[PDB]
Amino acid sequence: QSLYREIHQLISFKDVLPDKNLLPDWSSNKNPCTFDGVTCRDDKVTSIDLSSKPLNVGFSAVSSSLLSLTGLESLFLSNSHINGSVSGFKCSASLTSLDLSRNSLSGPVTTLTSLGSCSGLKFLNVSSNTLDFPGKVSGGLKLNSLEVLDLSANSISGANVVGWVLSDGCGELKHLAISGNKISGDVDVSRCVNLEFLDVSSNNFSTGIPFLGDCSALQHLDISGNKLSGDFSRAISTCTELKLLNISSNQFVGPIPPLPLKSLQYLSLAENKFTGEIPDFLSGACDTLTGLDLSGNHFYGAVPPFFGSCSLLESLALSSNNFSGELPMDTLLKMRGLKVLDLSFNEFSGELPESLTNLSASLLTLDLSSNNFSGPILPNLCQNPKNTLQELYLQNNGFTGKIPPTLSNCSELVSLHLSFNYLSGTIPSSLGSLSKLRDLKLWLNMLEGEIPQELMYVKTLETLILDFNDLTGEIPSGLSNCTNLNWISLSNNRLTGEIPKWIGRLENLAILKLSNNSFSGNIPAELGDCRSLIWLDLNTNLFNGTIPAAMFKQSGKIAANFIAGKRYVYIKNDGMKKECHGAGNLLEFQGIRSEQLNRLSTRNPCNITSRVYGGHTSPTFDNNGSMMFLDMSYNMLSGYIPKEIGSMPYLFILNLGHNDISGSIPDEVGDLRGLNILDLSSNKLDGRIPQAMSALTMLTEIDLSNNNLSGPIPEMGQFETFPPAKFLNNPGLCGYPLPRCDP
Ligand SMILES: *[C@@H]1O[C@H](CO)[C@@H](O[C@@H]2O[C@H](CO)[C@@H](O[C@@H]3O[C@H](CO[C@H]4O[C@H](CO[C@H]5O[C@H](CO)[C@@H](O)[C@H](O)[C@@H]5O)[C@@H](O)[C@H](O[C@H]5O[C@H](CO)[C@@H](O)[C@H](O)[C@@H]5O)[C@@H]4O)[C@@H](O)[C@H](O[C@H]4O[C@H](CO)[C@@H](O)[C@H](O)[C@@H]4O)[C@@H]3O)[C@H](O)[C@H]2NC(C)=O)[C@H](O)[C@H]1NC(C)=O
Ligand SMILES: *[C@@H]1O[C@H](CO)[C@@H](O[C@@H]2O[C@H](CO)[C@@H](O[C@@H]3O[C@H](CO)[C@@H](O)[C@H](O[C@H]4O[C@H](CO[C@H]5O[C@H](CO)[C@@H](O)[C@H](O)[C@@H]5O)[C@@H](O)[C@H](O)[C@@H]4O)[C@@H]3O)[C@H](O)[C@H]2NC(C)=O)[C@H](O)[C@H]1NC(C)=O
Ligand SMILES: *[C@@H]1O[C@H](CO)[C@@H](O[C@@H]2O[C@H](CO)[C@@H](O[C@@H]3O[C@H](CO)[C@@H](O)[C@H](O[C@H]4O[C@H](CO)[C@@H](O)[C@H](O)[C@@H]4O)[C@@H]3O)[C@H](O)[C@H]2NC(C)=O)[C@H](O)[C@H]1NC(C)=O
Ligand SMILES: *[C@@H]1O[C@H](CO[C@@H]2O[C@@H](C)[C@@H](O)[C@@H](O)[C@@H]2O)[C@@H](O[C@@H]2O[C@H](CO)[C@@H](O)[C@H](O)[C@H]2NC(C)=O)[C@H](O)[C@H]1NC(C)=O
Ligand SMILES: CC[C@@H](C(C)C)[C@@H](O)[C@H](O)[C@@H](C)[C@H]1CC[C@H]2[C@@H]3COC(=O)[C@@H]4C[C@H](O)[C@H](O)C[C@]4(C)[C@H]3CC[C@]12C
Ligand SMILES: *[C@@H]1O[C@H](CO)[C@@H](O[C@@H]2O[C@H](CO)[C@@H](O)[C@H](O)[C@H]2NC(C)=O)[C@H](O)[C@H]1NC(C)=O
Ligand SMILES: *[C@@H]1O[C@H](CO)[C@@H](O[C@@H]2O[C@H](CO)[C@@H](O)[C@H](O)[C@H]2NC(C)=O)[C@H](O)[C@H]1NC(C)=O
Ligand SMILES: *[C@@H]1O[C@H](CO)[C@@H](O[C@@H]2O[C@H](CO)[C@@H](O)[C@H](O)[C@H]2NC(C)=O)[C@H](O)[C@H]1NC(C)=O
Ligand SMILES: *[C@@H]1O[C@H](CO)[C@@H](O)[C@H](O)[C@H]1NC(C)=O
Ligand SMILES: *[C@@H]1O[C@H](CO)[C@@H](O)[C@H](O)[C@H]1NC(C)=O
Ligand SMILES: *[C@@H]1O[C@H](CO)[C@@H](O)[C@H](O)[C@H]1NC(C)=O
Ligand code: NA
Repeated sequence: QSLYREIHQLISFKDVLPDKNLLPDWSSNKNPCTFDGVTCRDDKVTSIDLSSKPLNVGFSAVSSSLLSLTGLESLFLSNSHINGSVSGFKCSASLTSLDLSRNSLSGPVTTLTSLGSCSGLKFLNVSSNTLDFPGKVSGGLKLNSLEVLDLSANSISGANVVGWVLSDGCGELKHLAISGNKISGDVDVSRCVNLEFLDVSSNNFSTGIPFLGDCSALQHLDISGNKLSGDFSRAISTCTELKLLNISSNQFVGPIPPLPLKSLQYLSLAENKFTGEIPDFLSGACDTLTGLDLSGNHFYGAVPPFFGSCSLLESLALSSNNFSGELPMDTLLKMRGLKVLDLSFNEFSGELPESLTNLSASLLTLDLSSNNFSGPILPNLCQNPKNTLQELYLQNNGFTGKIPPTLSNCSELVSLHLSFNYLSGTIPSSLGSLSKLRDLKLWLNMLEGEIPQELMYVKTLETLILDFNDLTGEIPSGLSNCTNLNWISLSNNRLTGEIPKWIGRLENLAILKLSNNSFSGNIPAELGDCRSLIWLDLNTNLFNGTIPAAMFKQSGKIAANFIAGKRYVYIKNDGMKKECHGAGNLLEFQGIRSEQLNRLSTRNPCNITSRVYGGHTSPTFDNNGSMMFLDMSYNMLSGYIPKEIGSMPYLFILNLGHNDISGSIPDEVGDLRGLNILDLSSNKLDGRIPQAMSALTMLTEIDLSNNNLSGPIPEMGQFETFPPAKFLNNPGLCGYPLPRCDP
């Protein structure tokens, strides 16, 4: 109250910070109403917001200094590096909202009961902390005066945790979120008659569907990301106010049951096992439906035409089912509000009706990937002015013809995916006018010609995927201006020339795959200036000279974060004929079926069956890392391997096989702790196998055959694991698994 007490409480909080300089304008002889982070009314402090400031202090400092302020109405400390746990404290009765999200609060969730000191508390957000529920679930939260409680993203593992929260009553509760825990058991919110928002998603619920009682107030129901399979239809039948219903990522089955459609705006049944065709009774929702997600089920049939009246539908996700027929334009154009259209991974056939060019001017995302669409790409597409299309996903179809340069009109285009098709012609230089294009993916086509240098104008280019084409020429110098590139893969073309030394300017460059081309010259030492390079595949080319030791200078300082989250497939080498080269083909694979990897048989000499790994890219570190994959096999590299080769603790494959490398294996190779595969076969390596290699503990595969090696095999680590074949054609070589070292 009194200004003297206000200032001293606040400054005592500042004086406890490890870095007092985080609150620079907080001074012991100014009015706190002038402080950054402070809100005042009539010269009295009412709210404090130090969110996203690394205060690095325990909750004891908060409760004793800030939460004791008389008249403080709200305290926001989201992502402030608060740790410790909530304990008893004297709480101003004016405090109504407390945001302690995204901190390091620990202890059992029963600690939050001590927040009952706050007689006026109505909003509590302790999400993204480490509260848990050890031992028995008993007692109660005893915060029944709350209107909004968010316990999401904690470490709460237990059954009937929800009952524990609401045990003491929930008449006042309007918004409950406990998502992202490991909670199970029953959800009984029938006594919470003013509950409008319920999010129990991403938990461990596998038994009863939540019981909603009269469901008088519920507008938002999210039970997705569990293992539910019960009769949710009966559970929500009385939910006349339900605006959002998310039951996706569960174990539900059967046809689409009855649903409350009066107020329904968002409906997701995605990632379940629902069957049948889209029922007609869903037309009742078209007065209000703004988003529909039926993706990832066993639906079939055409798109019912009642969807024509769904004029408010902004997103229509039907992907990964078995819908067939031609592109139902008769219905799509009536969807005046449609902004996202996802029919991917279906069996929609036919050519692209001309009327499709109209949707370009309203859609933001047109996803038709993985279907039976034939014919060419509409040249008249995007010819409608002020087009708004941002994502065009047509990959894995049967499109023929050329890439229409008119796609340059789609000025708002950020991602372009024409891969896995039969497109001929060249890459039009007009694509360089896409000032916002980030993803350009055109791999597995029949594109001839050179790469357009007009891409130097695309300063936002992030990925550049052009594998399996007939491209000739060199790497255009203009791409140096594409400094945001994090993925460039040009393999299986007929490219020539060298790797430009400006490759080291691309600090975001993480993956660089150039295999099965005719690149020449030495390895640029500037590849060591790449702060993000983690995947380097140069196999089957004409590189010569020696390996520069400088390319491994960024080891221990590599960052790999922008590259994470990208769908890929890794096709392990068949290990059969000498035709298949390299460890494996890392291939971009967004919106493509692995079943259609048979198309690679006409372009890749490898056996694909039982050798295709997939998923989303996930580097083994966030910072202070190194290179992960290094394959320069099938070239003409000479000289000796530099000792710096062993400075990559995250390298799990190293293939230098089929070259002209001389000298001995550096003992530093034994520092490659993470090495899974080590191929050095078909070279001129001489000397003994360094004993330090017996320290490699994760080698699932080695091959030192066809060299000039001699002496005993380390035979102290994993070398006995391997069959003789991996050591044959080394005359002087001996020791198990080879014949014993004799005179
Ligand atoms: C109906 O219910 C369903 C199911 O419950 C629900 O679907 C979930 O929706 C949420 C929110 O949309 C999803 O969670 C988010 O997923 C994001 C994607 O994570 C991937 O990509 C990350 C990189 O993102 C960047 O790059 C990618 C690729 O270049 C690009 O697409 C992105 O736009 C972006 O630029 C990547 O880091 C991540 O990998 C890490 O995380 C995953 C776990 O998610 C882990 O498995 C990996 O090992 C790795 O650690 C992954 O590949 C992601 O952006 C996002 O995270 C941000 O937001 C959260 C808060 O939402 C913050 O906590 C976080 O700090 C980030 O800011 C978040 O995780 C979720 O995956 C969906 N679940 C399913 C099953 O689909 C619907 O939304 C509901 N619908 C409604 C309510 O209408
Ligand atoms: C660098 O790129 C060029 C292309 O630019 C690659 O050369 C291509 O290689 C293709 C695959 O070898 C080849 O197509 C094949 O052609 C023959 C007839 O000529 C067909 O029989 C093949 O399809 C049929 O047979 C294969 C047989 O099995 C495959 O896998 C096993 C694995 O050991 C091998 O024995 C065999 O070599 C096959 O690869 C079946 O898988 C098929 O389903 C089908 O029944 C192929 O279509 C192209 O003609 C050829 N291109 C050129 C320009 O000559 C080149 O190999 C590549 N090099 C690399 C990556 O190192
Ligand atoms: C309790 O605190 C947590 C932690 O702050 C809080 O969760 C956070 O909520 C915000 C807001 O919803 C999330 O950020 C959103 O993320 C999604 C996906 O990227 C977007 O839809 C949102 O965009 C909105 O904001 C943009 C910027 O203004 C707008 O351009 C856009 O139109 C949208 O309005 C938004 O960025 C954030 O990710 C979470 N954080 C975590 C860690 O989950 C939670 O809401 C709080 N609980 C309560 C009950 O208030
Ligand atoms: C790496 O190769 C380049 C390109 O030339 C190839 O390799 C040569 C050794 C020879 O076999 C050529 O027919 C190949 O096309 C080399 O540049 C060549 O340098 C050599 C040696 O002085 C010379 O005879 C050629 O004329 C050069 N070619 C050109 C186009 O200027 C380069 O020197 C090779 N690097 C090493 C370390 O040998
Ligand atoms: C590719 C995308 C990555 C990004 C980060 C670039 C990342 O997302 C991946 O997870 C990557 C690091 C995976 C996919 C394929 C896996 C292969 C499988 O094939 C084998 O069998 C190999 C031989 C042997 O079995 C060995 O033990 C396992 C081997 C080497 C693994 C290694 C790890 C993977 C490479
Ligand atoms: C998710 O729920 C399942 C099922 O309730 C849990 O598995 C049970 O674990 C207990 C404790 O060990 C066992 O007594 C049961 O036999 C298990 N049941 C089954 C069907 O396996 C599982 O542990 C939960 N997971 C988490 C992360 O909480
Ligand atoms: C998915 O749909 C396809 C396409 O309809 C089904 O395969 C057959 O398709 C032909 C038309 O080309 C129909 O005459 C047949 O009746 C379809 N078969 C059956 C059994 O319905 C395919 O079976 C469907 N299922 C899956 C899992 O893809
Ligand atoms: C690719 O590998 C698969 C196995 O992953 C091979 O499958 C063989 O199939 C033939 C008949 O076509 C059988 O005689 C073999 O016994 C199978 N081998 C297995 C299952 O290991 C397939 O032949 C390989 N393809 C090529 C071209 O070599
Ligand atoms: C909170 O973080 C500080 C700063 O690292 C640390 O010294 C302290 O031990 C932490 N407190 C608890 C209770 O873990
Ligand atoms: C459509 O392509 C799928 C594979 O993506 C195939 O199973 C199906 O038979 C094809 N349909 C027609 C009519 O060609
Ligand atoms: C390309 O980068 C060079 C300098 O490396 C610069 O002179 C040139 O103007 C850049 N191009 C564009 C279009 O900005
Ligand atoms: Na081109």
